[PDB]
Amino acid sequence: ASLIYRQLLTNSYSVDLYDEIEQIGSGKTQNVTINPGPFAQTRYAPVNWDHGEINDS
Amino acid sequence: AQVDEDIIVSKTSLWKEMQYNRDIIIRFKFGNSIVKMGGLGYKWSEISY
Repeated sequence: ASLIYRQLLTNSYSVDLYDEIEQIGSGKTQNVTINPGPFAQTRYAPVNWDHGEINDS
Repeated sequence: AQVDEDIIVSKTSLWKEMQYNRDIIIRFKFGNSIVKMGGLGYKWSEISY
């Protein structure tokens, strides 16, 4: 019964087929690789509030 | 110059968009301007907001 190990080693190539099968079976996702470089947050502006355009006559 | 031209003043930055939903009490009083007319004092030239 020693030939079990010999047979498994010799026939091990079929695991490539098994890998292809499980690859086809598995669902897939992916990445949108993130950007670095938010090193400078930006404020709005120097903003001053005032009454609008008065309509004089 | 009569030509297009661009630069970039500062690199990218983060901005969140958010909702502020407050209640407000606006109170106000109108304004009236009244002015005479050169004369005896019977003609009013302007009575306007």
